Amino acid sequence: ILSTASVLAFERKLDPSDALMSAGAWAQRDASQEWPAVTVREKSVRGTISNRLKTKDRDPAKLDASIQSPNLQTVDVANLPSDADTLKVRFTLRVLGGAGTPSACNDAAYRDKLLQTVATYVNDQGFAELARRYAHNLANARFLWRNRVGAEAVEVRINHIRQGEVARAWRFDALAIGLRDFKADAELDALAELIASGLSGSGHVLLEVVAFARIGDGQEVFPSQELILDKGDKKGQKSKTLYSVRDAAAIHSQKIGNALRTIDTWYPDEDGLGPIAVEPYGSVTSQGKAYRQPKQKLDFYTLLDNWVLRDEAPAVEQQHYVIANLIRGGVFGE
Amino acid sequence: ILSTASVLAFERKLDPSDALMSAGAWAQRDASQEWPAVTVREKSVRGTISNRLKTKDRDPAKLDASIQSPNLQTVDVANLPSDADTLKVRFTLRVLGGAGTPSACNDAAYRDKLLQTVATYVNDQGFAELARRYAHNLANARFLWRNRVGAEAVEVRINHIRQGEVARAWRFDALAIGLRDFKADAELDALAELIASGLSGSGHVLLEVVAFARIGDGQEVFPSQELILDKGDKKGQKSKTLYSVRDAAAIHSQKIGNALRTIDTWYPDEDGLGPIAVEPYGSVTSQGKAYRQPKQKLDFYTLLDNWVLRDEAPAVEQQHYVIANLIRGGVFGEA
Amino acid sequence: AAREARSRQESWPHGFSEYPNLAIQKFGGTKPQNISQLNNERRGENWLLPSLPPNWQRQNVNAPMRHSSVFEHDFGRTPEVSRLTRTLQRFLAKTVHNNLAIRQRRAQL
Repeated sequence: ILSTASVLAFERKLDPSDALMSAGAWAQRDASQEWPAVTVREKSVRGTISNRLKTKDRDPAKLDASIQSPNLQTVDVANLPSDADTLKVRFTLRVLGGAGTPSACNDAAYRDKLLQTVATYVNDQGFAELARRYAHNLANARFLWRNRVGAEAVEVRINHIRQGEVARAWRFDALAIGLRDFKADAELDALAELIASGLSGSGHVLLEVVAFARIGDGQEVFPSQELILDKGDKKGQKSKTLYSVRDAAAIHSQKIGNALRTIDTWYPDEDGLGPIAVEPYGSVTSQGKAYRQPKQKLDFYTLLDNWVLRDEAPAVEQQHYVIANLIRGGVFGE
Repeated sequence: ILSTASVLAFERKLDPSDALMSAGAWAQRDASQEWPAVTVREKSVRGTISNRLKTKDRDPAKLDASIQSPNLQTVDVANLPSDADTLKVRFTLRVLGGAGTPSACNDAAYRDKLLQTVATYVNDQGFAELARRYAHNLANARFLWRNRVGAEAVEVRINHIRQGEVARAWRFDALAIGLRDFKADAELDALAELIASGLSGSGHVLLEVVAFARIGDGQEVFPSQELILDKGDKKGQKSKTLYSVRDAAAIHSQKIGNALRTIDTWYPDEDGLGPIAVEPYGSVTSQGKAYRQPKQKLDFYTLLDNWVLRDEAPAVEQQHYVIANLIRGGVFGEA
Repeated sequence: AAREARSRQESWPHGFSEYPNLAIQKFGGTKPQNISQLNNERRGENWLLPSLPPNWQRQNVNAPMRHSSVFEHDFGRTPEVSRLTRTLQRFLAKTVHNNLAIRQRRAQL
């Protein structure tokens, strides 16, 4: 008699900051501590009806009629300064260690074997296959979501903080390492070992992940955008505003932490479609279909409860998924 | 003869305050009476199904639709300024005294024998053992609930404010002494004696208590949060509030009082599984279960009655728990 | 019938309704020996249907001489205007039957 818990949580590891953007010229990334931030400025806009109008009524007269009725849209935009041609994104990332220990439970004997199941994982092998996967998602610039594509010289400057200075500084180049390959190096695996020791409680690590996307003279950037809603309000509100912090645009912490946990090439469709974020029922919101289906026995909610309760252990090549979305965490139970 | 009081209630002792936040730079903490407060912002969140579904409708061909019109929440999130890397948390603690004296009794000789039971307790084994246990829970930074786990260097500033000017100060280390050990120092001795003389009634103490959690730069602080009644149903978008004072995010007074009174190692199920808060039916809402059950005699409501009504005194260790949740104060008797 | 029915599902639609604003008129109070039909549930228990004018309750203002009251004046805000707009939008489709009743009830409204 050994069953799961009704309430069961896991506080997340790999906490990122938000992505405060700034902009300067190339070869000013050396002294990149004083760049002006990308402001959030409005613009007006109108267009014609590009809707796929439903052919129960798709007539020429209404198409001519709907033009002299314009589109009252004031939106927001995020450009560079026209004196600059780079994009700087800086945030801070820390890991916590002790991935097996929850934040809430019901059955105190259930956690007494889940934490040592995680300890059999850890004492068997380190985190050193999830380690260089997250170190590759940090060493390239996948956290630049749309700012990465089309840019020329994308670069990542990861520092490492244990007092008011930096212990050892990493530098990379983000377009040499692609999005297909996870190949350790003479430098990158010495950061994989850093986060694999940080996920076991062997030091306080604090990664300061600074990016540099070389995008163009007075071009536009893409910060993540908030949830405004035209509820039939007063004065004709915006249709697209975007997320800011104090006088600076930003990407949210959950999106920049979603970019890191794009890990699993262990999904039942292919491997050549790329990596996907790790979550229960591991899916992509843009691509639309959900991998890791419950038809297959390859859910998270199937692997973990068949690995703990029935002790039907999965492949070593797939336990990294379950430990990865215990690093992710979340509300579990019914 | 001399039965219990059917309606009986105690006041607070170890009176906390609300702990309001700010943030700054490490080693700037010494001249820190002016740091800007970590304020509650609003951000937009669009997540997906990360919740355990039960297949009565959740077909394999059903999750394909649920991830293009997802659940679009809106949360309240407080972070630091990105040029600051500490967490200044300041509250004020006072201790009133006179523990065994109730506030609303029914009988007349029940309270008069209970008051001298507690007085002969104090006359033989003082308040000092619980005093150094509360002195340890102030000495580390357990009241930083999640702001301490995964932190890096915590140093608690405690002042004994008797006037406009302080009396004596305490600098500590919340990671050298820890979440396990209750054993004294050369300086925690005097703060134990101060809380002891404050609990007995021989001098009024007021303790302002400042915590400096080096949480990191631009990181997620965790102020305590309020409730969401009719705010995700009226407009639907906001589904997470945060407690706040004037342009600040703050910790509630009752949970900082909860972290003050994680005292009793005297729970019967184990002793190495961490001390819990002192309550009648000594229990935690984190783990779900309840220690100190009334299926054994070692519950509080059996101990206090057998120590006052039946007139049998429990063990020397575990009278500390009984006067500890007299110090807490609550609603006793047939409610 | 009406409360449970319009709570969840339990209605064959029948004669069900609500009676607001009725006042109690007593004819003896606790010593009722005046008129007939007067027993210990009917102790002056003659109640009284409503007759209020078009301004019975109170109404809050919505256009003061302030910014959000009058300084932002492209609103026309009103709660009774909201009720009239809801009563219009509940019949915003002219069907093939009720044009005789929907021929002088929209523009007049």
